Amino acid sequence: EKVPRIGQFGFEKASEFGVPESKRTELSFYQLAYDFEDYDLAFRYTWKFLRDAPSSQIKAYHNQALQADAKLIHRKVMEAIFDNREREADIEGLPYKVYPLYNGDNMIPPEYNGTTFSTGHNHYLVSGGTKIDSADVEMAADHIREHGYTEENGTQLIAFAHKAEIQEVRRFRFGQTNNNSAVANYDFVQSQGESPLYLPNADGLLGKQPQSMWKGLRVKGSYDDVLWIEEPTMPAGYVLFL
Amino acid sequence: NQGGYNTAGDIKYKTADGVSYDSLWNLFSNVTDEWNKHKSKMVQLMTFPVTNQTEKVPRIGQFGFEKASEFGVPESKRTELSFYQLAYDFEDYDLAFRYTWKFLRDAPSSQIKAYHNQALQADAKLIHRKVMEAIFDNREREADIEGLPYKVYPLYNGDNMIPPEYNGTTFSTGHNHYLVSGGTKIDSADVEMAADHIREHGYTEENGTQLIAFAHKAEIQEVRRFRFGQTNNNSAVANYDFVQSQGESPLYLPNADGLLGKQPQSMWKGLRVKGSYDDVLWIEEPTMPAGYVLFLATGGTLAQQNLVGLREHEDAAWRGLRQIPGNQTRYPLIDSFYQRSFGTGIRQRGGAVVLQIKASGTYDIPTKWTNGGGFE
Amino acid sequence: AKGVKKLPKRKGTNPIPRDKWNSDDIARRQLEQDQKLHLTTKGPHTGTNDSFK
Repeated sequence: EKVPRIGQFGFEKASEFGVPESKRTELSFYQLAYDFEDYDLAFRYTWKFLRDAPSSQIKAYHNQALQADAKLIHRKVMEAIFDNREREADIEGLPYKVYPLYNGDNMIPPEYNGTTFSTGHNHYLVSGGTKIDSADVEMAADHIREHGYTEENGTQLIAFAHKAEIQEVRRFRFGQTNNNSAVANYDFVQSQGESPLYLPNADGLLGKQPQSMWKGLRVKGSYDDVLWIEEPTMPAGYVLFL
Repeated sequence: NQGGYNTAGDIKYKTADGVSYDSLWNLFSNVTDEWNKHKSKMVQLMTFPVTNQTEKVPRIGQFGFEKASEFGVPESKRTELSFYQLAYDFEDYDLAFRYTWKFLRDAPSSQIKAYHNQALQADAKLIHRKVMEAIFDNREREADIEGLPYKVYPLYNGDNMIPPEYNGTTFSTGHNHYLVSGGTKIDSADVEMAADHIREHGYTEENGTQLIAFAHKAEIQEVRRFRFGQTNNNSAVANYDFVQSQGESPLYLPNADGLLGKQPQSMWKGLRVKGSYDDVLWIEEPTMPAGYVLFLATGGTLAQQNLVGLREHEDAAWRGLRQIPGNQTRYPLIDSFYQRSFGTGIRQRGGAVVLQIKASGTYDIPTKWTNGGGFE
Repeated sequence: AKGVKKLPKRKGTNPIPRDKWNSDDIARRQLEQDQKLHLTTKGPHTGTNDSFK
């Protein structure tokens, strides 16, 4: 991980008889680990089946094994993000701890621009309301941006969400009330490829228009500076900010 | 700070989980802090190299005619010369590294290079502090030059020195440029007072000078709200508009459709300008303490050289940061020294103003720039 | 010429205003230097783990 910076020196006012006081510093560092596991499938047949069955069925079973692999790797990546529990792993016979996002545990995030975090820092957030609102979206994006990761540092934030939450977010308009009595501080700007929309006011939309696609995925629009992506794999009640 | 001799046992491994202690120290072997680059920029735009260890400002009196007569002869007229002397201070500064013989046997080479590099950072920090407290410390100093005791000055500070007369304006004793606002937040009234305290001494836009204000962002967040004829903080009414710099977002412009004149520049000497109130460019200064603003005249006829003189030594063998071989050697103990010598004073005592935002009482020197203690 | 400049006005979509500052640019430039303070390692494959969290 990022090596913490050394201490800095300072001079002393000189004398014609004496000698100055001595200076020193020290270093520190750390590392993180990753899990590993084995998975396997079987294909058992009888001698009559391989005599009589069409070759197309065997080739279909092989093509389906390659698709069973794609489903496995996808699940295991997504539960690395969405399962908020720390895992033990053994590597070369020694134990290690492997991590989710910050989960209310005893890691302290490093200080950034003079803001210092506590133990108990968390990134698995509950909205406190039956429908998403702009205060939830602004809270969540700021929980990322307090660690660095800001638009001035050249990042893009992305939100991956289900249709049931995107259809709330695209109704956010500046100074208007949303769900849960929140008031939006920005407005949702459609991507250039969406269905046409009348601009509501001569006082035009508070946001830049997103391009059609990010990373080969189609973008719905943007609220704050985060891009919103309709993600069919996403479960209903959840948003991933990245 | 950690202090003392470097010992075996301050060394803690050759390697840990396969990484080497020499590679860790090699990261820091040649770093430079962006704050120490900024501090070096501020010194470079706020100082000049002293060639003349003292300065004189002479003046003479004046006389007029009287009515003639067909018989008499006039009363005689006479005048006398007078002057003030200014001087620049000088001081010596020192630092050590000390080692045990067995520390030097076992320690990674990169740790010594990292210590050397941090001594260059400490030198840049020292020069910056000593330049800023020349402006902010508000008190007069002595300086012996050729064993004659000269006198070293801050800005005008309520002393018996009288500013030169300008445009028929005659100043008293007790002229002061360490101003207190008389209110918890900055007024347009305070800004207008502070800029006019400079411009009465020359340092006008007529003379081609540009005033700058360096401030902590919390004061700029008030000054950017000032609009002509509108009330602001302590019941003051603004006599001018704060006009955004050319590079700022249009979303911050007020409810107006035209500008009479032009917007101020985006960049000044590589610093970023927020805008101007009056003709003063407002610059957010990363180093400024919170409750303070520095107003500075620059360019034109009268401010053609920077505010603070740096007096380095007369002999090139004693200029710059130097390493001295130390006087413990080989065994059992080893040491070496870094030595820097210079000092600071102001010639243009009217070329800047310091304004402190506080409710009542006398000016306070910022703790970080009080001359009586600290070297960073 | 006329002494008046017409101010720009809000277009149909207009970017979120964010204040530029000199202190934020120092912090931005420092962080892209701090991003060099990493070493490659032999990973967990060392028969010791005491540098791991």
